[PDB]
Amino acid sequence: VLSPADKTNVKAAWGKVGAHAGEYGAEALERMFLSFPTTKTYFPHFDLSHGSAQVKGHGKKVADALTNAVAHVDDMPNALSALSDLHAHKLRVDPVNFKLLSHCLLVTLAAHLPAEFTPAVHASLDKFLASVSTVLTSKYR
Amino acid sequence: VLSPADKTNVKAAWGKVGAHAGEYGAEALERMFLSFPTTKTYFPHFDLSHGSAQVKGHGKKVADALTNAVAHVDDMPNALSALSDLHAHKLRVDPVNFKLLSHCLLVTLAAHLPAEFTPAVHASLDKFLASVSTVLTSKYR
Amino acid sequence: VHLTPVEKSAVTALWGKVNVDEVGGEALGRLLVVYPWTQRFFESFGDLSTPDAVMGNPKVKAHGKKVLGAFSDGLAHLDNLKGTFATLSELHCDKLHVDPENFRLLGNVLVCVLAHHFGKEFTPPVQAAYQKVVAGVANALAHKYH
Amino acid sequence: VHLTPVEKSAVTALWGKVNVDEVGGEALGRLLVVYPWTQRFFESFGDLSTPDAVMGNPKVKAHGKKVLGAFSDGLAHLDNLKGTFATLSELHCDKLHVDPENFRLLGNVLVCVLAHHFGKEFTPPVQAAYQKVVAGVANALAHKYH
Ligand code: HEM
Ligand code: HEM
Ligand code: HEM
Ligand code: HEM
Repeated sequence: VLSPADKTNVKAAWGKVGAHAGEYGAEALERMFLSFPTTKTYFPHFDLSHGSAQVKGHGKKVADALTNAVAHVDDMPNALSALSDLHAHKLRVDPVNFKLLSHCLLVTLAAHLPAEFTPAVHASLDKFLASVSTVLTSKYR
Repeated sequence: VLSPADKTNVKAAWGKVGAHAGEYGAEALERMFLSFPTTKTYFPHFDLSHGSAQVKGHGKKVADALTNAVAHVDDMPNALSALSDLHAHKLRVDPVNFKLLSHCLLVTLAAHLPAEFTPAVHASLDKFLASVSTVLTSKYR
Repeated sequence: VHLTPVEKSAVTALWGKVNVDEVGGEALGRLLVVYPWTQRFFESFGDLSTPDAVMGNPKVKAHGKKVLGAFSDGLAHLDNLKGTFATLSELHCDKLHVDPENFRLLGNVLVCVLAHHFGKEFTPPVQAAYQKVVAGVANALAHKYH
Repeated sequence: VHLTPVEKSAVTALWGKVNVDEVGGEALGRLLVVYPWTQRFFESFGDLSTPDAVMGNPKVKAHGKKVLGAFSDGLAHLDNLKGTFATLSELHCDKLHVDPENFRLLGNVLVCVLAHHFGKEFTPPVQAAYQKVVAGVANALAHKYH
């Protein structure tokens, strides 16, 4: 469960990322596809090449979901409910894959936030992404 | 999140196990120690041999915690809070180990419940133990 | 991996009692029921809407029989699981892209199925021997990712 | 594992820029901060009560230097990671009983540390090359469990 300090750290990283969040979401997906090729199976209909408008658009969607979670950090289960249904019920996304994308999201923040990405903030971000992932795999039926 | 059917299935397996729960908790620990030797590192001060009164006593404790969770299934976070603190803060139990014990608990129920351990009940029990594990590793600071 | 003579004894003795036309289907079925995302790889199998449908699905039973056959092949070559599983590794990794965690999950479900079927006979030491085996098969099947 | 010439190029080029007296300590420190249970294996290291204490702890920095040395040894023998890591595998598996998932975690933290240090230079293709490497080292270090 996220602590007050974690919530503060996550909000601060969010603020520093600012309007780049969408671009960063796309970068994290690209890193995930190149680094963990098995994840590409979920996007057969996507052109996953660098510069793909589809990956760019999807990155913005991922980013928006994450900012919705930080904006309602005290009740992510509720805020992320519809997305949880989609990833588990319709997409059948393997739970292991959330760890892969969460790692790529951390790597992306690290490559873009020299001052922000301290060990403490790194730990807070990891907890937050783990929290988000827990909610998105909570709907397995 | 546990469904009404899952809660029903878990309660029914609990009922069938009955007064053997304590003995079964010990059996699950023994299976865990023999099958996944790395887990033994957490019990240096325990005699882990078959028939050990220490493993027997601890099995009863594990069983009691699990029955407390099923009896307060709608609010396990609260019911298991103290245990979460202990396993994470004091014991530093590696999260991977909860999956190992959960599997051994399932194996123990399967070896003792011919009629109960149907695929549906197996799925419900797995979800329940996963829920319990999620709570017990939620306190990582 | 390396099993001791006692573990090889525990494994071989129990395996001779397994019904090889049913245990595979039971394990595959439960894998699909307990870990729903695995159903993603079996879109052509038909009705998988309920536990009963999955377990009674003829294709699941038939496919499970093939999976069990592979475990039998591994039990027969415990000191060369990699060679034995090389072809299946290319299929599951290079072609299907199944995450290797699911190989561990199927092995554990098989262990649950064996425990269900043999009850008290599936003792803690016998389970330990089997865990070494399914860990070995999973590692062999994942070799292509390494 | 097998890296392509382009990936070996991506890896070697960046590694020559790494400060080998600092990156190991940064990775080990973060491993202890981000995944607290790992502190269980370092009871003798002293003050690990706060992130700052962990990062400034002289023993953590010194030990991290040893860990980095091992990664360097692996980068120098990418086609024989198993032989290179055989001795460390016995130590981490047979003697220390560290769960192998933590080998993957340390490798990923290292990747985060490299991304932090190199920023834009640590491109998606460069990261991919490094993931193959840390996955390889983790698998080699875990060989004794297989
Ligand atoms: C931090 C975790 C994740 C977040 C926040 C997230 C968020 C999103 C969002 C916002 C959408 C669009 C939903 C909609 O259109 O209604 C989506 C769709 C989707 N996601 Fe995720 N996701 C996450 C992890 C994953 C992972 C790990 C995979 C697979 C490896 C995945 C695969 C997909 C796929 C295949 C779609 C549908 C793509 C399409 O057909 O347009 N997601 N995700
Ligand atoms: C289903 C999950 C688990 C449950 C319900 C559970 C429950 C318990 C309970 C009830 C206690 C006694 C608490 C007290 O004395 O106040 C305990 C202690 C402990 N548990 Fe667990 N536990 C679980 C998983 C684990 C795992 C996976 C490990 C390690 C591999 C572990 C290691 C320990 C240790 C080392 C102690 C303290 C032993 C002692 O010094 O007496 N537990 N656990
Ligand atoms: C313990 C590991 C497993 C073993 C021993 C195993 C064994 C087998 C065997 C023997 C075949 C038939 C190959 C043929 O027809 O020549 C096969 C096919 C297949 N397996 Fe598995 N399998 C395992 C795990 C998995 C898992 C975990 C999944 C997915 C969740 C999976 C998905 C499939 C699919 C989709 C096919 C059909 C391939 C095709 O015919 O195109 N397998 N497997
Ligand atoms: C990527 C994998 C890792 C590598 C390459 C690695 C490398 C090393 C090296 C080179 C040493 C020094 C051995 C010597 O003094 O001769 C060592 C020792 C040690 N490692 Fe690691 N290590 C890794 C992961 C881990 C993890 C994840 C843990 C625990 C969370 C761990 C715990 C230790 C401990 C406790 C020692 C001290 C052993 C002793 O001096 O008795 N290591 N490691």
